[PDB]
Amino acid sequence: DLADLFPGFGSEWINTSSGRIFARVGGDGPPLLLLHGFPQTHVMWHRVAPKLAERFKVIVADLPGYGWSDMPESDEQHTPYTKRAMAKQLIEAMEQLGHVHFALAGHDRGARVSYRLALDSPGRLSKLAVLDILPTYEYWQRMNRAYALKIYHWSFLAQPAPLPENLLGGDPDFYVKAKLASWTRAGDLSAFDPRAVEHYRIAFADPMRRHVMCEDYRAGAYADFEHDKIDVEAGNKIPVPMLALWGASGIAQSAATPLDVWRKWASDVQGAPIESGHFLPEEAPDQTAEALVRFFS
Amino acid sequence: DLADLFPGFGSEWINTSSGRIFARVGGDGPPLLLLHGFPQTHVMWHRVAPKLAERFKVIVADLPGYGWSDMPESDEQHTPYTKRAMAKQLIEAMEQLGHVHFALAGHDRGARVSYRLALDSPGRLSKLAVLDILPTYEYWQRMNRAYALKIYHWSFLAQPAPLPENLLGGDPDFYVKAKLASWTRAGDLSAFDPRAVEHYRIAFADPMRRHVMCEDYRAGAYADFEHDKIDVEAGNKIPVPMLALWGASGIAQSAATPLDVWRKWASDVQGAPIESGHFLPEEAPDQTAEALVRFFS
Repeated sequence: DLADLFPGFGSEWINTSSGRIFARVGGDGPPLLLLHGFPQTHVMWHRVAPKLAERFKVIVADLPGYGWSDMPESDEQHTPYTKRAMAKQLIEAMEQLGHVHFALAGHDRGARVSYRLALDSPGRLSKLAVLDILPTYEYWQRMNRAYALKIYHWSFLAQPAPLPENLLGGDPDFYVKAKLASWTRAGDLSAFDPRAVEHYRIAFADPMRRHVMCEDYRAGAYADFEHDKIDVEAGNKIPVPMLALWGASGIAQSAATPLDVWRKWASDVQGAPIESGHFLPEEAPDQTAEALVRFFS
Repeated sequence: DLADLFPGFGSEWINTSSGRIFARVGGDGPPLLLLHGFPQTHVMWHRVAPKLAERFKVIVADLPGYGWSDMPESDEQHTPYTKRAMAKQLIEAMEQLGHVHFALAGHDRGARVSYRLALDSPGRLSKLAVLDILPTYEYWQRMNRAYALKIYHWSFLAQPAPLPENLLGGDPDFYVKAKLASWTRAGDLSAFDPRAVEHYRIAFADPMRRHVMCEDYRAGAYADFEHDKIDVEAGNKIPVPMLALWGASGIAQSAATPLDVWRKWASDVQGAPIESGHFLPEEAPDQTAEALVRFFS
């Protein structure tokens, strides 16, 4: 079966109006919500969450539609898998636990939920950390030949259904393992705990979960972009103190200098590179956990 | 099984130093070479070639690596599937037939071979017609969010092997049929002869054929782009009289105004939209054949 990678952490099924959020919960102290991205689940935090649980109440959540969270039915505008909708759902989930003001760190898609949360509902966040992303608007505005080859999956997974679903279903194991490996510094799976890979692979083997991931990327090409575009053309900046962390060999540093971009989006931003590919908490767990503890405390 | 869609045409296997080129040959008069694109074969010309064969010797050729033409071995730079190499191979094939000066019409990938032929060896062409393309450099230069989504397959099929090969293997029948239908005005397969669709489906069923198509798009992302860049920078223009046809709902018209672009690339170019999606000779065979006859006469 699937391994428990958070020894001592509790498990919670949090009801919301859009379905249940699964989370592991551990620690004590100020609340800290950790959000994963694609093609992973909450267990990507398993190397950094124990160190964070020494100082914080750490809630490690599967995104709406991911992992063991429920999958709301999507619609023609991919509404439940827009980051605006996901942020609202997670705000609800945290309200169910009594957390109306919390710290938040996200990676990949979860970092896109995080900064959208901070634009829409800044009063909910004490501090924000985003790992190896630039805003969705910035990726699309920088989509030239070199970047279109590098993050082809942004345009491939956003193709109308069922085109990417039908291609992904012939050999799902190949695709999830290809994405994990190709975005690491070494280019293989050595940075990952093999028990964590099994979580990712099992989640990706469900065709409904794969459809959700495509809906996430469809939202990323359309409504998420439009939502971002409104803010940046209006000069709306994130007022929450924030940390932008990126991998020297990761995705965000390709096609832009991350700190200069985030300073356009956030009034109070600090940044640091980490020698790592895209998967900061697994490739560089110690370095990531130390940056996060220092920033949040 | 596979129908003969060219009543009265002979079937020739033309030997070159890179492998055999398969061609249907009919008519008499000045030689006219017709080149197909992706994901099709020579049979895409089956509704227009008989009307052209009333006034020309019409040679309907499978591109190197496509259809029934031989598949040369590729290499690290995808050399045999660069449009420069494909043009040299087709010049060799025409020489085997005694044709050193000929008319040329190409569609999709075949139109890219054609305009590269016109730039490299303009002395070989009397007149050139390209159907529903802009130069490869122009597509990559106009790469933005909108175009990345519309021609996602330019970045997807160019990913390093075996990523697109594996995914296309997930459902090849769906993918070739999805590509045919989605680029038509109607949005389904009703514009195609079902017997022609069988030709495209059978060719796409061969994994080695699908690999060649990926090598073509890899060339399109790298060497083909660099070859085009040299010409723009040196200001090299096509000196051959050219006709540019495009679909009102086709690919070229979304990127930019196609005649305006081609005038930057050609000193003598006429142009016209056809009421059509991407597949002009099948969606609009009368308008396409009429425009080609008038131009080539």
